[PDB]
Parts: sequence; structure tokens; C-alpha cells
Amino acid sequence: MRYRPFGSTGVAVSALTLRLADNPRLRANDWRALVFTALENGVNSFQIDGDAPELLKGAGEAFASVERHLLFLTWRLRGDAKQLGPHTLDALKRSAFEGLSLDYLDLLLINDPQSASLPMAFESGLQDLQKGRALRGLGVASRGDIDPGLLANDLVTAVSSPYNLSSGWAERHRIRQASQNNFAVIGEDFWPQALRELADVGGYEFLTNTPGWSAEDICLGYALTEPSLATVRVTADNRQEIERLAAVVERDLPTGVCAQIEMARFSAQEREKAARRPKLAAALEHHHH
Amino acid sequence: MRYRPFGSTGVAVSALTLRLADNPRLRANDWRALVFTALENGVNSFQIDGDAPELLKGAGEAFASVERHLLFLTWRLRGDAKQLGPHTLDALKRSAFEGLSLDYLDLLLINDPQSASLPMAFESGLQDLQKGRALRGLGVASRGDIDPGLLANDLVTAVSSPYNLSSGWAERHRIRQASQNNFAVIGEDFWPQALRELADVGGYEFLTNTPGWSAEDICLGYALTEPSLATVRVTADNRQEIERLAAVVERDLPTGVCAQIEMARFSAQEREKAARRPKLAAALEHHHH
Amino acid sequence: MRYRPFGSTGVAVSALTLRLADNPRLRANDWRALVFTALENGVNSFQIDGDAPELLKGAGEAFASVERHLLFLTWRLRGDAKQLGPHTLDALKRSAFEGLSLDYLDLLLINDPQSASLPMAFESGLQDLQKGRALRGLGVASRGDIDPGLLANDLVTAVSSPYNLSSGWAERHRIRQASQNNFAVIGEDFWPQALRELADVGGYEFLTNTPGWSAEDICLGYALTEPSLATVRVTADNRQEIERLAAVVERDLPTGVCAQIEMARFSAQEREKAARRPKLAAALEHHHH
Amino acid sequence: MRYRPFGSTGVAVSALTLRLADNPRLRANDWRALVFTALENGVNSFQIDGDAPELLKGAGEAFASVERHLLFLTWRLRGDAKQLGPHTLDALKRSAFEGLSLDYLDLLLINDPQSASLPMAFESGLQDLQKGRALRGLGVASRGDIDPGLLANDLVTAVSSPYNLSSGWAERHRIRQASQNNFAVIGEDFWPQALRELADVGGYEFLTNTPGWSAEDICLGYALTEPSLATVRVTADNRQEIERLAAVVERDLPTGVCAQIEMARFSAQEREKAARRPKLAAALEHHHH
Repeated sequence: MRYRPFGSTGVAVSALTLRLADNPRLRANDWRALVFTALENGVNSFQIDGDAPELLKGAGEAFASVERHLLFLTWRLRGDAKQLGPHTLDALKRSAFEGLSLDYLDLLLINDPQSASLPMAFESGLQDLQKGRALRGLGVASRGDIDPGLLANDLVTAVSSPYNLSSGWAERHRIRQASQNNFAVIGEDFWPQALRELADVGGYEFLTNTPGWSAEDICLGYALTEPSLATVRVTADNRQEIERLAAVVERDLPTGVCAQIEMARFSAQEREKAARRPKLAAALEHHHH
Repeated sequence: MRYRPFGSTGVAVSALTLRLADNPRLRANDWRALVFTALENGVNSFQIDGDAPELLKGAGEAFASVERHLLFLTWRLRGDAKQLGPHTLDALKRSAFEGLSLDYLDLLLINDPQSASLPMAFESGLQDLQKGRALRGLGVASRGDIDPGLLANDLVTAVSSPYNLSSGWAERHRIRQASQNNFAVIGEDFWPQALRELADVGGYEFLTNTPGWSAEDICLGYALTEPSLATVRVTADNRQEIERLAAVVERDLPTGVCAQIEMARFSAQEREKAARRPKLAAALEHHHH
Repeated sequence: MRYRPFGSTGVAVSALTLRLADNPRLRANDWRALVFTALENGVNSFQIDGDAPELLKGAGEAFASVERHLLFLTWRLRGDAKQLGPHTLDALKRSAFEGLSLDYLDLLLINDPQSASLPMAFESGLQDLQKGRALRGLGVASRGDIDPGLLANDLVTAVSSPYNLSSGWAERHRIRQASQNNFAVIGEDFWPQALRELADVGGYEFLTNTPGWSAEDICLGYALTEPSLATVRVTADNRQEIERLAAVVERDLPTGVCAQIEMARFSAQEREKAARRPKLAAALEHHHH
Repeated sequence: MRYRPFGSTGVAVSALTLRLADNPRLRANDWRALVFTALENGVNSFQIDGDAPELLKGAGEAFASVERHLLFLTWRLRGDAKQLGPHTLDALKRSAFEGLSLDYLDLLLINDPQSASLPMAFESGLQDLQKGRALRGLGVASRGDIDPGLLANDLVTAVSSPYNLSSGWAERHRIRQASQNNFAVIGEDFWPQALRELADVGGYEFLTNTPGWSAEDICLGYALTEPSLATVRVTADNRQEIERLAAVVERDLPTGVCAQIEMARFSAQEREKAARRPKLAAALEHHHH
């Protein structure tokens, strides 16, 4: 395992971040063992994306097995950010601080409100948690452009964004600009469904025809080469998956794979212009006034 | 103006769809004048993205200035789709039906719920609207991969998705696969903030240095050549912007521009691997048991 | 080994043509050994490009070890083709016919005279050889564009031209147009010195860093995939090199190597405009009379 | 016009060199007029590539219209360089020196002998010319790789080599390496027949469809951006072509044209493997011993 600085927090994070999300088949000791396995593969960054009592119990017990400062703990808070408030923060206190037995969270990762501001009572509660050292930073998850007025908020220290080997320059520019402005960036969706379909049929078929590599491992290896990502979020629900993903961190992508990734970006298909409808255009032109 | 079939449900839609969104500057007469200009430039497809009374009043007057069957009217319903319920349908009746003075909507465009299903009471209410012809289709707006179980819902006839000249193959595959499966696709974000920033400095600087073309117009022309999009959503708050955008529909992109769009996709800035931290990895390995 | 049609002649040749070129350290035994190894690897096409007695002796012996009609034997005749004459025909009779113990040549491959015509006496000598059934065809070797009036000569059935994985479209167009116009095309210089230097430092370094492939074998494998070439000329001076080159005919290039070959074609270096010399230019413009 | 250092010689040459080649359809005053037009457009570098009495008379008269030391005059000596001898020197003295009325040549440009050495008597004669200050340098023209032992000869200060926008990296490496080793490099064949054909149909069609530019001028523009070339050789036979080519030296190629040039390098077409002939292969393998 390799380790990167998390933005300007001064905390080193493993190249992979393990997301823990509700799975009703899992009981508490499964969650504890999942985290134990991640720790044994050098993963110190965890993202809690669920709040079932068994998840909190097992995860909290595993986190307690190492000294707190060795871990980076993010709570993922979904829902319409514009509708968050004091009841949200009460729930966060029950789940994150009682459920996981934490004194502080490193990062609260919320949805992009698509606004320059947060609701007042929620932001005031966040400020309270920050001054109490119970919350060390706020992050914004987005699949588009986050309002710079929101990123300028003193609470906001991190962003989360998708990035994969078929991302274009808009997505790449978002992560690189955020990193150059000293935000920590968490990469998401290194292996999205659309790319799994492309890997089977078409220009990306090399992803399933490269000796010694799976398509998923190639997509992870590529995201791991991107300078602007502090860490790449992965989800794994058994030991074998954690071990394989962590193994990718120490491998080198073949240069021929890199060239095929670049080759594959080309796009040719164009459209002939669509039909004229002068009758329709004329009726619209002659609207009543 | 040119017109495209909207998915498998027949209707002709202008290659541009005009998004009408809350702007506290504009009163009802300004909204009416804006829709009038749109109509006069051949636009018959409008997406209402807001519920301010002045907006509903002016847009509804303007829509009534032509025969209803010439227009394709989409209501954009934001917010967490998992929290939609009967109150949502009440508010829709007041705003979209009474407020715009409509008997039916061509499309209700909701956020991706990131689930294969919608809340049951809301879905039951939508089924009621559909059986009465008050709602002709449901669309799902997403910046990721929509669950196929949701797309298989009989209500769902359309998807909306970002596409621009810096989009990669994941985004492109989503819209081509949707189209091939006979969904109507509305293109979004042809001119996102990230691309505006790239157009000023770097490999996309040609966007602001092409004789006879603005960067925005190049980005629109490119979107208009994508075969899978039924229509391209644009936001324009004055007559000049509407006229310029509609003029793009009839122009041909220079071949040197298309070549530069393809050459700009390349990306070569690839990390050196991060730090080992063997003390940290060992401490994590040696967690208590 | 695979066998291709040699242009429109109606005869077949091995995908490789072994060139035998003067080498002062080799004796007849050594030349015979080389030809034997090539025969044992399916090569039936040989190009004699030297006239040292030991070369003619050893090669003639080896050719006499199989039925003459199973071989395609090309004599390479260098020198200014505009200076060829009766002395040339006399020397050809000593070296090619008496020296190799041949009754006929499959091809006489001369330099491009950079003209539409051949010297009269030389051409009459070639017509005499063809009427005597001692010469089946004339070929023209060039590194530029051959005069089409020369190619229209009834004697000329074949051309020889460079092609390698760093060739561009002018080179490629020449060989494809010759093949489409029913000439046999012999590929030369699949592994020129300049590419051996590129293979060591720069964008072509992958040629020496591809698992299981040597740089020379990749360059031959690429030339073997060009559709316009009837055969690829190779030079080898030891058994083991002949066996490896022949083995490439049955191998498949990795798709990642093909991608790197395409990626390597890009060139971005540009110079700034040079110095103005207004006084020098004014002096030149003010020339007398 | 712009002027570049001619390798490490210490002298400057115009960025274009005008080649004057034998043309039976021109008379002395036509040649004089071509040289005059070149001079009036800043060209001071001329290559004489023929020896017709009318060519020598007209070109010599035009060269005498300016101070000799302002011109760079190259005599192009074709023929098999391995056959050069005393006759060649006598002919050079009669044609280049007496026929052009010159006391010295700035450069003698011979064909690549394809050897590390020149014939002794010829080389001794060149040494006599140099000691007499009648010859300032020897250049070697090649379409392949010149033996480094020949380039190391103290006489040889320049090379001439093809370079166009469809050239590959082997050609480009040759010229950049020569320039880095302090040779003057003359660029040849900026506009070869093969490229004229590609410009008419195919991926290079943009060469004849670019507003404001001819195909020829784009090809010359690209060659003028190559850093390793001291000058680009052109052959023009009318006033207006000379003026347009000189004008290219002061123009900037559009970035869209540059992108298309890089686009066009791609080559996709491949060959399936040819026929097996197991009986022929077996017959060759069982050659007699």
C-alpha cells in the first residue's frame, strides 16, 4: 500500500478508501472483519455510507483496534443538502459519535447543494462541531461543477468526484483544479456500469483481453496514476476483493494498456442535420400576441 | 430550426429545448416575451425548471398563444426522488397544471433516485396521471448510470444526461445505449463551467481562437451533431442569446475544429507512485484482535 | 510460413524474402548453410545482392538442392540505371546465370532511373532474355515516386519500396497504389538504422520493452500486416536469426503494441520563425537590371 | 523572408532554397526571370540541378546581378557517387565554374555513395578545390541512413533529406540527429507526388479544402516549422508560385490544420495472414544434402 497527503489536512491516507455501506446480509462481526482485512492490507481511510446498527457496531469495534489518529474517517451524509438541519445533526451525533464510538470525524461528505450556501441552522451546527474539534472538515460530493462560493466556505476542505479511464477533460479539470487549490480530492466511480459494458463490446474490449489483468484492476490502476486524487473510493464485501484491490496499488500498468486507453478516446460518429418543418416553424412564428 | 423525433413516442421536438428557470429579475411579461422569441426562432420544446408565480404566469400565457399540440412541455421536478410523495403531486397540480394552464404535460423529468424503484404512493399517483393522459411520460435526469430496473418501469420514456465536446466514452455510451433502447434522450450541460475554464487556457484554447465562432457556439454545434440526442437543453435569458443559439442549428462546424476536439482528448500527466510508509502499514497490520 | 501471390504474375512467394549480400567473412559453406536454414523454415524467395565468388558458389549450390521451379530468385542490379548497357548484360550472364548456375531469373530488380524510359540497348537485351525465357520480369526499386510511364513498360511487373512501422502516408500510399495497379510490391527496410536508434530512446522505447518480443520482431510483424506487400525482404547472417524472423510470420502482434505504434506517430515540436535580415533582403531586391 | 544559420558553417541562408532544374522548354531569360523574382522575395540560396547551356547562361547572368558573397550557391551532382572521378571534376569545372561564371561554390551536393568512403581521386580533387577556396563544403543527399563514417569526413558539412507533413519518425529522426550533430540539413520533397494524390482524396482532403490556403502552401508551411532544417528546397517555374511560396515563410498555419495533420497519421487497415502451403513448405524442408 501507498499513502498520499489528504489535501492540506496533514493526514496521510492510503491510496484506497474503503466504503462501508448497508448490506442486510452482513452482521456486525462481518463488518468488523471487513475493516480488519482492510487494515491488514494497509487501508487506513474508511467512508461510512450507511447507518444500520450492525454496521456501526462492527465498524466501530474495528476502528477501536488501532490508535485513532492512524485512521481517516469520513461520514457520507446523503439527501438533499438544502433540506439538512438540526435534526440531521442530532442523527449524525447518534450514529457517528455514539454508534461508531468516535470522539471526532475527520470529514463529513455531503451532497452538492447546487448553491453557494448551506442552510443556516445546519451550517451553524457544523461550526459548533468544528469549534468543539468533533468535526475536522466538510467535503462536497458532486458530479458537476460546485459553486466556488461554497468551496470558499472555511468549513469545506475536500471534494469527491468521479474519475475513470473514460472520463474527459471537464471531469479531469475539476479534480486537478480542486487539488491545485489545496482541496483534498476523493475519486469515485473508477469502475462505473457504463465502463463495464464498454469493456465487453467495442473499443474498450482490450480491458477484458489483457494478459494478467482484469478489466476492473486496469480501471483501478489507471485511477491510481492520477496526480490530483488523494485516494480512490472502492467498495468490497469480502476478503478476496479487498486483497485484490489493494494488490493493484503495487502494480504497474503496461504501457500498451496506457496507449490503448488513449487510442480509445477517439469518437467519430456524427449526425446529418435533422428535418426541416417549415409548416411547424411557421405556425410557431405566427403565435397570437 | 430543425426538428427530431422524441424517442419512440412520435412527437417532433426542436433540436434546442429552452429551459425556463426562476430568475427574480424577470416578471410575467418578460417570461412571455422570452417564450415568444423562442417560438419565433422555431423552438417548440420548453422545460420549466422553477415555480415562481411570475414565471408560471408569463410562460403559461405564451404557451397558450399557439395550439397546445405544437408544443412539447417538460416539467423539471428536482429534489430527492426518494422523498417524493402525494404532497409532490398536489404541488404539481397547482404549479404545472393550474399555474401554466395545462391539461397535460408531455414529460415530467425527475432526479435519478439511485434505486430501481420510486416511492409507492408517488408512483401510484403518476400511474393515475398517465391513465388519464394528464402525463404522457416520465423522464429520469442523471449524471451517472441509472438502475436498469428503473428504466424498465413502464412510466419511463426519456432520460436526460450531460454531453459536451469534452465528454468521454462513459457519458457517450450512456446516451447511445439509451437511444438504441428507444428512450428519448435530452442532452444537458453542453457548456459546463469546467469547459468554459478550459476554453481560456490549455488544449481547448482553440475554442476561443476560431475565426467566425464563439466557444459556446462551437460547444453547441458539437452537441447538435451527436446522433443519440433528441434535443439539447439550453438556458437563455434574452433575445440575443436565443437568436445566436438557434442560428447554430444551421451552421456546419469546420473540419479543423472537429480535429482539434479529437486531439484535445489526449491526456499524458501520469503520477509517479506515492510513498510506502512502512511504520504506518505495520501499525495497521498489528491492530488489536 | 505463409505464401502470398506475387502481384498479378500468377505465382506465389513466401511472406519473407531472404537477401544474400556480400560479406567478406563468409565462405561458400556459410552461404549454403544460410539458404538451407531458410529453406527449412519455408522461405522460397531469395534476393541475391552481391557478386562475390563465394556467395555465388554457396548460393548456387543451395538453390540446386531443391527443384528450381519451387524458388523465386531475384537478382538485385544496382548502379545508375541510366548507364546500363551491353556490358551490364554480359556481367549479368557471368554472375547471375553462370555464377548461380541458373537458366532463368524470376525477377531482375534495378534502381529507379528517375525517367520514363530505360537505355535502348539494355532494354533490347532484356527483351532478348524474356523471349529466351531467361527472365520472367523486371522490377524497379525506389524510395520516391516512380515515373508511371516506366511502370507502364510491359517488362515491369514489380516494385520495391521501404515500409516500416514509422513510415508515413506518402510511403504507404505508394505501395498501396502499386498493389492496386496490379504490381507485385516487395517491402524493404522494415528495420532501418534510424528505427533501431528510436527503439532505444524516445517514444519508440516500447520496442525494446515488450515482454516476449524483440524490437526487430515487432518491426517485422508490423510490416507483415501491411496488405499491399507481397513479401518482406530481410537480411540475416546466422541460423537463429532466420528461425526467429520466420517464426514471426506465425505470431500475432499484441493489440497494445499496435496501439503504441499509432500513438508514437505524433510529433509536436515546432520551431519559432528565424531572423529577419532587412538589409540583406533589400540588397537582394535591388539586384542590377 | 527569414534567414537561418546553415548548420555550423557560420553563414546564413534564406528559409527557402530555389532549385533550378533542367527544363527543355525554357530559355536563358526565363531562368534569369525566375532567379530575379526569387531575389526580389528575399531568396539568396539557389541549387543548380542541371547543366543545359540556357540554364547556365540565364542563371549565371542573374547571379551576377548581386554581390556574389550575398548568395549561397549549391551545385547538385547526381550519378552514382562511387563512380565519380577526374572526369567529374573536369565537367564540374566547365559547367559550374565556367558556365555559371563562378569562382567558388558554397556547396557541392552529391548522392549518397552508400559507403563510408568516396573514390580516392575524386576526394583528392575536392580537397584541391577546398585548398583553392573554390569549394566551401560537401553535402550528401539521401533518402535513407548515411554511413556515419562518410559524415565524419571533414569535407562533409551538410545533408539533404526528404521531409513533409506525411513523413514518419524515421525520416524525422534522421534530420534532427544530423542537425544535433552540427550538420546543415536541407529539406527536400516537401510536396511529393504521393502527397499531391493523397491531398485529392482521403484523410488528407483537408489540404485542398482549407479556406485561405492551397495544399502546396500548407505543405511548405509545415516543413518551415521543423526545427532541424536550415532551408527548404522548392522548385517553382513561374513568378506567382515563387511569390506565394515566399509568402508562406511569413504566415502562421492554422491550429486546426496542425490538428488535422496529426489526425491524418493514423493507419488502420491490416492484412489477414496468407495461405498455408504445407506441401510446398515440406518440399523446401526436404532439400538435398
